[PDB]
Amino acid sequence: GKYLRQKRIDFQLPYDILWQWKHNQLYKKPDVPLYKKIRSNVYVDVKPLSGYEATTCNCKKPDDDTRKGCVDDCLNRMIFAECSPNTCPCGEQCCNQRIQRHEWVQCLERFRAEEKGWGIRTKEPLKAGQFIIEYLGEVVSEQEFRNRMIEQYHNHSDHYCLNLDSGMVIDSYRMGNEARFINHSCDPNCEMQKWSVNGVYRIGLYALKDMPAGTELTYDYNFHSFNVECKCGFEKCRGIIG
Amino acid sequence: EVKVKIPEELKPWLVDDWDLITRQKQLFYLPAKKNVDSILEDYANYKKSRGNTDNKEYAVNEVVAGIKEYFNVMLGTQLLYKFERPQYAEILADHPDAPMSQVYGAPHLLRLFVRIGAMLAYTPLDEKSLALLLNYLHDFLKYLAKNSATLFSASDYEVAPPEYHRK
Ligand SMILES: C[S@@+](CC[C@H](N)C(=O)[O-])C[C@H]1O[C@@H](n2cnc3c(N)ncnc32)[C@H](O)[C@@H]1O
Ligand SMILES: [Zn+2]
Ligand SMILES: [Zn+2]
Ligand SMILES: [Zn+2]
Repeated sequence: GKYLRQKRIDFQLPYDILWQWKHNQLYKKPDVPLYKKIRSNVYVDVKPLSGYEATTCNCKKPDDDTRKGCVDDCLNRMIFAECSPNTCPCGEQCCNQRIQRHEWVQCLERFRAEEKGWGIRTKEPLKAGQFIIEYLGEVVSEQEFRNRMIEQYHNHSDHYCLNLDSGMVIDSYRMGNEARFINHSCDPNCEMQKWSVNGVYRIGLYALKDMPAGTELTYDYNFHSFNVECKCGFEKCRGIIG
Repeated sequence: EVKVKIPEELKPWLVDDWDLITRQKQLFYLPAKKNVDSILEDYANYKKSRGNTDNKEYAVNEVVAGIKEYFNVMLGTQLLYKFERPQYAEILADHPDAPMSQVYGAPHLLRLFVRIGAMLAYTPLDEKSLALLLNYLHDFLKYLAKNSATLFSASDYEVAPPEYHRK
């Protein structure tokens, strides 16, 4: 043919370039960290069930269709659950469905940190309490993460993992999202909150304060139960992460 | 029976491009500050001033025409990531009578040379200049690799706006 109706094939780089990058056998290693990007958590052998579900929050849908509902006055927000879209009385004006609606802040820029390797910044200002991005990875058990840590993962110096309370770990060594590049600060500007979305536990990043564009996203590693093995710059710096 | 060899000096930029599009959710500044048309004209001008005076220029212009045609026929269907499809639809809507060689720039031109070998060896749009393009592409790629620094950069990429993810 010449003269042929092409069929949409999504672009993906060829096998050789991928194999050369993964094995550091090209003209120069690109400043690109090897991790697989996922859209949602991958339950390896455990599902992080929250233990409970949502309800109908009695929140009164505002007369003005643009005012947000369930804004810090909601029952589900008091139990860290996201409103079900077909039971929330606020309907389509519900603010308490940010995670399941995939309402990220799409102003995130990766960069090379000064003494931390990788880091993330925001190219737009962010009001306080705003939802940033979900921390994605492989939901593994305690034993499976110990397996991966002792016999598979070598770069323990920068652990790409977050912990869940029930002994489960969100391992972002192999698979995850950009949130694996968010480093630590003793005086953080963000916070990791655990929410019950459709009865499953999810972890989201939220703004602890107002911040202008260009600031680096940081959260406290001590306030989240994992560092079983620092140069942040704060005045009351804890010396080492712990 | 045709496979295009991408220079070793260009594969790291393809890795960077994949990382910027699929994993950092960035977009190339469309329309390009220097489009495929101007890049092809720069290559033509760089090929004119050499040893063989005037006895190679016809084939050079014909190869430029073939490259532009294959880019314009393969861009929207084979040279696009899944994340760039809303941008492609917006470009098609705003500029209907504008071939892709006027909109896109160096990275998509490079992406052409990783899948053109399928169409050259099985569905060639022109069998009268097929053998000439096969002769010249492994030198056009060398030109691109020599100018990689000025052609390919992360400065032409921007973080996608939040309304783009809603598409
Ligand atoms: C999940 S990684 C975050 C991204 C990481 N900085 C990178 O380059 O990929 C956490 C690691 O970052 C490093 N890190 C975090 N805060 C740091 C700081 N204030 N100074 C130096 N390194 C830091 C620590 O080594 C920690 O193990
Ligand atoms: Zn509510
Ligand atoms: Zn609600
Ligand atoms: Zn510190």
